[PDB]
Amino acid sequence: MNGVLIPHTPIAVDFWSLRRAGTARLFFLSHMHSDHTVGLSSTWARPLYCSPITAHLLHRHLQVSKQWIQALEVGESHVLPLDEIGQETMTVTLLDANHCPGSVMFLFEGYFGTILYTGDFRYTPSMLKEPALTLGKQIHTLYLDNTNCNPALVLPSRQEAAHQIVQLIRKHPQHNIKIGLYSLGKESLLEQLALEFQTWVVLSPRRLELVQLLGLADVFTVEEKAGRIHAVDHMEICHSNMLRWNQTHPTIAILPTSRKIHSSHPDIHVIPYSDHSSYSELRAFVAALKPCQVVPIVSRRPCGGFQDSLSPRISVPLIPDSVQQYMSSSSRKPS
Amino acid sequence: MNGVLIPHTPIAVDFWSLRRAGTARLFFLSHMHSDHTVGLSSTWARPLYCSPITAHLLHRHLQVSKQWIQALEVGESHVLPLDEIGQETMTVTLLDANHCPGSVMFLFEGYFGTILYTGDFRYTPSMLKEPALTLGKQIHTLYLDNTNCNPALVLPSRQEAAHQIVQLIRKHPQHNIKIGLYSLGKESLLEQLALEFQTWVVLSPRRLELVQLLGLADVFTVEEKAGRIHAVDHMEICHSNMLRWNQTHPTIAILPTSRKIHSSHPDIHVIPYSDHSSYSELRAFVAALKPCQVVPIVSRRPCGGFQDSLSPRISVPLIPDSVQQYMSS
Ligand SMILES: Nc1ncnc2c1ncn2[C@H]1C[C@H](O)[C@@H](COP(=O)(O)O)O1
Ligand SMILES: Nc1ncnc2c1ncn2[C@H]1C[C@H](O)[C@@H](COP(=O)(O)O)O1
Ligand SMILES: Nc1ncnc2c1ncn2[C@H]1C[C@H](O)[C@@H](COP(=O)(O)O)O1
Ligand SMILES: Nc1ncnc2c1ncn2[C@H]1C[C@H](O)[C@@H](COP(=O)(O)O)O1
Ligand SMILES: [Fe+3]
Ligand SMILES: [Fe+3]
Ligand code: NI
Ligand code: NI
Repeated sequence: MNGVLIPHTPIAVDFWSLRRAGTARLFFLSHMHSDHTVGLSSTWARPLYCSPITAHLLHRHLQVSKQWIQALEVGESHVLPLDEIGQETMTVTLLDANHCPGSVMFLFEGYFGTILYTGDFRYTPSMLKEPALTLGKQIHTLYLDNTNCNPALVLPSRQEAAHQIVQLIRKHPQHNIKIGLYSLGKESLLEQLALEFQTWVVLSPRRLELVQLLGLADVFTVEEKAGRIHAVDHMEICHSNMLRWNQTHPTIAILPTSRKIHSSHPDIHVIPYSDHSSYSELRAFVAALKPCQVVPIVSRRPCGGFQDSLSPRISVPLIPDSVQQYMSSSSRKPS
Repeated sequence: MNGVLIPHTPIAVDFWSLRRAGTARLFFLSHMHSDHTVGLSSTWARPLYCSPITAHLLHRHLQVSKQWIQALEVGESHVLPLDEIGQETMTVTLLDANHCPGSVMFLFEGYFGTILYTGDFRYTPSMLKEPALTLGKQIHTLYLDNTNCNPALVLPSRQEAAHQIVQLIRKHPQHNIKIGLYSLGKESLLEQLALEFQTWVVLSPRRLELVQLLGLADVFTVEEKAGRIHAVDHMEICHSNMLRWNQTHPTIAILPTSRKIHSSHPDIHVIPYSDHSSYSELRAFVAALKPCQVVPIVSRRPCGGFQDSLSPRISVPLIPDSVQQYMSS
């Protein structure tokens, strides 16, 4: 459950348990992976803000009512009220997180200072050239995707990992290729492979719907056996299924992931393609931004190595009177 | 972030992100409020021009190296180079902006024409008696503080608003008076209040340091409880602190500001003392200056109502060749 209640503010990100969101009033959704939507369902009855692709997927697959889903266009600043009359406001800018379709970071600006919240993301130098991040503003808290914050874990770039996958498939001209994925993500990798090997990617109807939003080449189909590359759920890649698949057609299987996965069959390949920043990329990202502090988004994973990258700490800003009133609840008063 | 890159020139004002300032070479700081120093810290390593009081404050609180700070005396014309071959120059005159300690307007003159850049300012008729503005020169672009440029927002003069505050404090002789302020500014109001009520103003050590530069009466102290008027950060004025303060001493709180703030406690008062020209003041200012063009400095806020006061436009002046080489990236 990798979401956050931002302290001293009415802001929640990827956090949907109202029982525990005592003072939260403004709700944000970075992307549609299940660990960022725990407790989010058709019963949701509060305004939430997200990217247009996330807004489409959220209504489509979790049946949150459209009236509560406020799509904000990525890369445009938006003013949002922090009290009942918009006396106090903040600016939020969504920025591409380069993690999966719809994934964004949130730059929050208001009485509380400047907060960058990465959500899940994969850093690239182009990120630091975003206009919203090139104005010299000091970031006070950086909420960081620390999924791969392990100095022992080295990863190639996505481009290099994709190259390794191309090299491997070239050695298997007569093989079907199972690509084991999560429900959302890596569609751009599927497109690169379909173009390289002049073949169709076979997908489920749910993933074909999503691909329509992405502006990718016309290389995807639901038609069974229409091409050599088959997008499958990552859990389907196992020894037992290799033995079933091979009764119809020679098959190899690829798990593009940073996770450490023992290969149980000679034709199952684990290749460290990743949609999260590597440790070295996190170090570059934080050293460039020099925030006053770093707070991990992923509670169960390590976060460290940025002590010498921080700017001098700043005192906790006072909450404006009007926002205090907005965050209050009659349930926390007597009578 | 209310700074500007003046187009067709190497001039920047209150604009410090170098990566955006590829062709800017002359940097100016109108005053030390944080929305005018976004990106300016001890990493700054270019010449920087400002008023003497701004220079003292910039080094003290942002740790810009003295070697980069070029204080220019207010009200004096200064010739500044626009290249590195001793050819093209401009003249800059700093004029009192009447906004806060150290605040200035910049009159720029050169190949680009005559540009008046107000920064933040509060207009007064004395402003127009400035010798630099009484020579009949035609201002081509007036960069204007449009914070309060709303025909519906009517404001008293600072003197009238101060009088309202005096009237309020007279009703509570047994009370401490919290005055919620920004980090810089309104020290003259604190002085007037201490003299009116024959008491001391309790300040932070930082603000006491600044007061030493202003030539104000010996009415300020950092000694706790040493007087009835307490300068506090404006964010501290809130319902919760009224309940805390009154457990020690009866307390009134005053927010001197033009912002529309709802009072959450009977004894919190918002009084429209402002350090920004009102709309009616902006109109008299522009109407007296008749610039070719008015460009707002506060892009997040509305600006208009001046087309009746503009002079006929002029074509974009040519950049001299030597200055292009200076600006080259
Ligand atoms: N702690 C945990 N438990 C179970 N399933 C999880 C967990 N974290 C992520 N996931 C699943 C959910 C997503 O569909 C997929 C990609 O998550 P990503 O975070 O982008 O790598 O991984
Ligand atoms: N041992 C283990 N158990 C459960 N989840 C794990 C484990 N190791 C990594 N992960 C998760 C972490 C990320 O959510 C995903 C890798 O993201 P990717 O884009 O695939 O690199 O796999
Ligand atoms: N857009 C914005 N965001 C956050 N804080 C701001 C902003 N504008 C001004 N300020 C703060 C900064 C100054 O210290 C104070 C007086 O600004 P003055 O411009 O003289 O009225 O108000
Ligand atoms: N709605 C709103 N939100 C945030 N800031 C605002 C708003 N309205 C005005 N202001 C700011 C603008 C100036 O910085 C300050 C007034 O300057 P002073 O000298 O205090 O009159 O208050
Ligand atoms: Fe996640
Ligand atoms: Fe300002
Ligand atoms: Ni994710
Ligand atoms: Ni100001």
